[PDB]
Amino acid sequence: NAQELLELDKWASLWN
Amino acid sequence: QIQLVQSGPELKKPGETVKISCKASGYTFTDYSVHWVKQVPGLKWMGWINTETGEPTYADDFKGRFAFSLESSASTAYLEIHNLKNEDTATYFCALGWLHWGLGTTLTVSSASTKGPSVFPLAPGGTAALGCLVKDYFPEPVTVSWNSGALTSGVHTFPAVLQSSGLYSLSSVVTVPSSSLGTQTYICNVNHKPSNTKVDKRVEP
Amino acid sequence: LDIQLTQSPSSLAMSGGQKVTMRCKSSQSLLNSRNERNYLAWYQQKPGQSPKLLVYFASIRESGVPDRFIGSGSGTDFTLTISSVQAEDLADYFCLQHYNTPWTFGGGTKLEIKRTVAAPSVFIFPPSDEQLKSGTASVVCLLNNFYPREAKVQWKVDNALQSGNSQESVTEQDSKDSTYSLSSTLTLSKADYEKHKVYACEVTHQGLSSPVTKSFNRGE
Ligand code: NA
Repeated sequence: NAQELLELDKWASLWN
Repeated sequence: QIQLVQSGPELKKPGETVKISCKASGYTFTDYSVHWVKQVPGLKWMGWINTETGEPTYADDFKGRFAFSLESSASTAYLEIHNLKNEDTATYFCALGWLHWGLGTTLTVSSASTKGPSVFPLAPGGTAALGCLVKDYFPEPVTVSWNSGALTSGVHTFPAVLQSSGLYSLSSVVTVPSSSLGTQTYICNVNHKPSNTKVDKRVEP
Repeated sequence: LDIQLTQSPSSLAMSGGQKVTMRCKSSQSLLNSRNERNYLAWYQQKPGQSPKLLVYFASIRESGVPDRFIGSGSGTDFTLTISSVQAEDLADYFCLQHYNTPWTFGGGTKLEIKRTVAAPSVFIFPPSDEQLKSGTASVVCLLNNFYPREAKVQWKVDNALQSGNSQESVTEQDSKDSTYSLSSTLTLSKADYEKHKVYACEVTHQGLSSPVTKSFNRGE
């Protein structure tokens, strides 16, 4: 869902 | 939950090395990059370190004298600056990408060692100005009050400047009625803890 | 090529309750086609503090941040709006693009309190006799309680322009009257000081109909 997708994108953008 | 704890203020002489630590908590340290940013009273991105491999990447302006490292088991990132120069004087921040900034670490590069201030009078329509010039001390900070805190209205204590000499100076001033000059004492109270200097300077016409 | 970010306005004088708008323009699109997020964040920074995230992915308010803060825009043009600005919002604000390295910051917007124009009260201070013993002379020019911040302070020595050897410091905006104060300090060797008779600082400011000069003659 939208909430889960936002968390995914958020943290993926901070990856090594 | 997320925290980045940086080491305290640093005072260094030209040519020295400084090592600044950034201790991370509240998330998996090795999953997300740590970035470093320099701020001189705007912001400049210095680069990032890969917290999994330890590989650093430096911005163009930070390529020779700068080193990022890790102590991964302690969830800690380090910034080293070698061959320090006056232009390195700044606040340095670690950051968990764009999400969270550390509290920052200040760095002052100066040839100076601890030194107490000299305090000189700034001697005085119906408004007079008077003050104290607090000159040639190291390091920050000094505190200044007037009449032991009893005089606060109209007081301006300027931020210190790091002079060409590598020593700080500032002025503290106050405006008062011209007619108070004969009926009242004005004394500036200057404290510089690192040198145990405490001076109360009476300022007269 | 490095992504450039242009932030405007560099300064904004506000009144409590007003709508405040600031903008960020990038030289390249910050939109990631793979996830349709814009890689731009907005921060607030108060004096002596670290930056605090306000909005991320351009338009997503950070949890805990008051709803008066709103981000918008896409591609190359972004804005941060404060819908009903508060005294506690006085701070610097800046944008950050993290689309590609090197990450780049806008030049910032500094929020201040607006007030009526106020001319500075100007005072000049000779070096003390005590200091002169040291072999150095500091001459200080004080501009007291003025608004706006913009001011021109010109030193003159024996009636000639002296543009070197001086430094300016400014106070934070006053909590009671919203003015600034400024010092300009001229540093000379005792020898250079005693070679001249007249010392003057001439101040130009929007609040003054013509520049004011405060001066002294050595020996008066
Ligand atoms: Na420092």
